[PDB]
Amino acid sequence: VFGYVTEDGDTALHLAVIHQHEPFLDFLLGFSAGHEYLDLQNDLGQTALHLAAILGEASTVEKLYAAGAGVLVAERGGHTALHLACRVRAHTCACVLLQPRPSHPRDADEDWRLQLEAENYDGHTPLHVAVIHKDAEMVRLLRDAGADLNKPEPTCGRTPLHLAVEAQAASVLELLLKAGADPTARMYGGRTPLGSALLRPNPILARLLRAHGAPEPEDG
Amino acid sequence: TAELKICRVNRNSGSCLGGDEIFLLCDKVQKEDIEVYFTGPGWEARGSFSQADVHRQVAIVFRTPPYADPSLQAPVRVSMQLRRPSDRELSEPMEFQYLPDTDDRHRIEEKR
Amino acid sequence: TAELKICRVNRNSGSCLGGDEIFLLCDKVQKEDIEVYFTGPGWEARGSFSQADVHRQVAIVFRTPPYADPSLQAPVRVSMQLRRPSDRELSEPMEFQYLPDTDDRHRIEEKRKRTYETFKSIMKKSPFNGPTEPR
Repeated sequence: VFGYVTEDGDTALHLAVIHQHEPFLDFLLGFSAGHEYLDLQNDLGQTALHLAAILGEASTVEKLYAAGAGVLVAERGGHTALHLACRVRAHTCACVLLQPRPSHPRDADEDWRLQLEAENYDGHTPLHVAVIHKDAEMVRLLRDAGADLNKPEPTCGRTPLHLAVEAQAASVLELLLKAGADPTARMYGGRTPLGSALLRPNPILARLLRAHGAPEPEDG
Repeated sequence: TAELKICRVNRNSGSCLGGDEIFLLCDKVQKEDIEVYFTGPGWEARGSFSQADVHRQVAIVFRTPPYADPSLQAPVRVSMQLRRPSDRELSEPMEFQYLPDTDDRHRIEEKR
Repeated sequence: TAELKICRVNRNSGSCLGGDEIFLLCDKVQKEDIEVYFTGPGWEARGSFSQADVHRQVAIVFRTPPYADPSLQAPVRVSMQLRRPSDRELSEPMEFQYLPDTDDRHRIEEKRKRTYETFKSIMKKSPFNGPTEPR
């Protein structure tokens, strides 16, 4: 098995995606399929999948995924390939990942849903990231994928709804609300999304929470 | 008596080697009668800080203690909580994740 | 308007792209009448936070603003200080250093250029031939 690596820890695979060379990629994968070679992480902890996700190449993510690339592997910041997709609005890439791996590679615990609650070193799951980045489209894919809409992040227990309020992303706040995110959740301090929205500028946010049965805040 | 409560921290993860500085916001405490108590299955340890490190009794800056296993190969979740030596009271626990050492450790130990 | 004083910060440097969360410990302030003012020669900006981000009026958690130059190629020292819109009072300045940004997609691009020759080579030596001959 080939074993070349750059000073940055990038193997021939990493470079195939870095250079966006589908033909050579196909060649490499011709053998790599099923091997541990696919999951090798360069010095940033990134695998070829991670690179493909960052580049937002849905076609390249499928090949790697079809070939058996690990979907839970995390790079330096604890980001899985799905986490990275949620940072660069790579909607189509997330879609490829959010379903059972393709059957067979390409010759002309196997629960993909474990990606949904994977947490990075910032204590963020993919949904948190999608909301932090006010990515309504990504929130929709995650929702439909079955992501936990009430999952609190660990610095102060903010739920997706708290993050949307901080993000002043009303449309995201609404998506979460219509999908049933519990507006009664409070962060470690005791503050709720509404209570948080009141101390925020954009009036829309408070209106929404109100309209969706969010109880009124308790003084301060 | 005031209740012990951790309102917020700047980070919830760190190296299993300890030494990571953490900024912790909490409800009113007494600087000479407070500690940061870390626990896990069969493991206990406290954060490192001095009284000067307690800000207006509503914040503490401390360094995390090293984890039980220095050669951790996968993230280990533990509990972090405020403790009052006074009456042995404890705040509600907060998650903290210890992580493997990057480079040198395990790197020179069949990895790199 | 007693006094404005920054007692401690969790970090004094960050990406020129802004967005780094800072934990700032200070003397008593008024959450509705306080801001974090960043300044440099011919440049000013505020930290990003809400009244809900001020804890017991003695600490503030905020994100740093993007620096004037996004393509910074070397560390730039600037000043950070508390500002009270009330009477425009300012605390003593604290140094903060903006650094060249390490973006993912861009980090990849520079890695691409730096590895062009190497890549051409590895596949040249490999049993792999090359793309389809264009008729």
